[PDB]
Amino acid sequence: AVIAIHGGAGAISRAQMSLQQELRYIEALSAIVETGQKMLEAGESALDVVTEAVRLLEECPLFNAGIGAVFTRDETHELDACVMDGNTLKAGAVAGVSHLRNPVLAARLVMEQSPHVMMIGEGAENFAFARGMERVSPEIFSTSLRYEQLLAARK
Amino acid sequence: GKAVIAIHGGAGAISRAQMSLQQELRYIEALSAIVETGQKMLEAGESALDVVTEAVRLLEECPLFNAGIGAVFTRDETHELDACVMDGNTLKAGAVAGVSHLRNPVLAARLVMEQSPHVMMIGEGAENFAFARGMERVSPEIFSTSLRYEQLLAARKEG
Amino acid sequence: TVGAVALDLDGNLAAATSTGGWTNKLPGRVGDSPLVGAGCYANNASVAVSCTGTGEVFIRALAAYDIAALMDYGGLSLAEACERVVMEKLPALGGSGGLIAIDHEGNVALPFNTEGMYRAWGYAGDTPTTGIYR
Amino acid sequence: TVGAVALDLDGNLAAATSTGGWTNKLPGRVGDSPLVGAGCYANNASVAVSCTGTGEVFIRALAAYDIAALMDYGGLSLAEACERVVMEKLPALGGSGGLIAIDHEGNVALPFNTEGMYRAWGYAGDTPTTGIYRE
Ligand SMILES: [Cl-]
Ligand SMILES: [Cl-]
Ligand SMILES: [Cl-]
Ligand code: NA
Ligand code: NA
Ligand code: NA
Repeated sequence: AVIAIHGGAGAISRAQMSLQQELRYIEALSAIVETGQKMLEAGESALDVVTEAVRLLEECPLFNAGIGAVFTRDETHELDACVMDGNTLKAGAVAGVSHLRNPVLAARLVMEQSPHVMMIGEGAENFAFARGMERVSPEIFSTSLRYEQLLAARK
Repeated sequence: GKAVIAIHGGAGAISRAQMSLQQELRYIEALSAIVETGQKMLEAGESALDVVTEAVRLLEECPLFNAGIGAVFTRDETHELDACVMDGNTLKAGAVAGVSHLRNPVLAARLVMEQSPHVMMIGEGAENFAFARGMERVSPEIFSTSLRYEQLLAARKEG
Repeated sequence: TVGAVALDLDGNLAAATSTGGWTNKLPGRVGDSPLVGAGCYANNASVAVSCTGTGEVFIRALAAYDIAALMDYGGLSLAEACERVVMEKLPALGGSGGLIAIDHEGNVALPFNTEGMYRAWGYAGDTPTTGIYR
Repeated sequence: TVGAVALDLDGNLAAATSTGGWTNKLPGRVGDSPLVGAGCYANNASVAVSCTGTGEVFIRALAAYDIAALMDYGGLSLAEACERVVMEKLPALGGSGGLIAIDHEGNVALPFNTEGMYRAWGYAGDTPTTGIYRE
């Protein structure tokens, strides 16, 4: 049994980033992969392990998912997620959601509690709310780091 | 190989017991007219991309088929339309999902392909992209047919 | 759902698919039609595919791409790949429907596992073939 | 873009992908993350994959499923399939990024063609490995 996680690929340079900066990511990746390992060691399902790892990567403001989402042009957040179960080949996905704290739990909800793979926008949100998922303000995702990166990217 | 086109108008529980020949020929005539348009374009040297775009545009226009005009009704007695197009030459694609204010989703899908760095756009974002590139805004009512409204009513209870 | 696939005189393949989804659908549900590799795929190296059927299964099966990958990597003919996906793999996952496909050699297939599929095809400069039933 | 893949003690594979998209994104644009076979795929019989990179290229190349099909139909190993997709096919379409994959035999791969990819893996009852930059 084994887990692998990622928090995104791209133009990470060393000349820009300090070691303390780098260690925050290393420590964050460490804690999440370790949580996953311990769940697998305890006999939790692959589905529950990838759901929890991605939920933790969402909660972590260092990673561009859930809390710490990048800003759109209009300075809000639009989040997307997918989950697939290799056992059943079932999958669930949401795209363009702003009012769900944890898109991967919404995606899992589409998988388990709908005959659909994919829901978008307010249909996805209302679907989740009708099953007791909390409505949040997209303000909860906003971070100074990602705002600063929006202003930088505009240049 | 010889230039060739295929089209479909959807797969489902269609049985001979359900239709007259005259009712069948309405569907046959529509498919024939659209495939003939594609064949003539291929024979004149037009691109496979331009042929499938026009064929699907005609299938959208045709009220007999569940795309564009003649779209099935949602629970909420409106219309939500989706389309994709892919070019096997460049492997570019374009796609729109969940649009209600575009007459011809395949043309909006083709706009995403050709006039954006993205493959997929949804809902109002897809619509506004299409409007900013000069595509016309329409009422979703334009898609509504008695035939499909009756199917909506037979499929549910009233209350 | 509607679609078209074509091969042109320059040897290019293309595919397009368009839908209004399904009667009484709740808002914001997305099937296979707008999804590359599910309801629509084209590659000059293999095949152009446009699907119609249970959207959830055609997505889970990557029906359109699976045809291409069976031909390109698996070396299956168009006929064999269509048989495999439409008559074996999709029904095994609870999916009913079909697809239209043209390969880079101008072979044509219109497989479906349902009672009918509104369909037509023709070679440039030839009389078209139309069908509904099996 | 963040993601996870896992093989449990029962031999189940699972994959999950989640994203905020990209900085300065126009409204209603969708990349590979929420799209089965593009940004996320799992099958007990082949692989679990989660992707991260230039969405339009991961969609056009069906990156996640392409790993499974190259292995299943092309007879490629996980390592060979990952090299083919990430280091050849994605750049051929102008596409940057990476992915994480586990096959049904417990092979793990974290290919990327970029300067970095935040990543980690570990087998159950082993020390985890983490990385940011290349080799
Ligand atoms: Cl890079
Ligand atoms: Cl230090
Ligand atoms: Cl490193
Ligand atoms: Na986060
Ligand atoms: Na809102
Ligand atoms: Na129509």
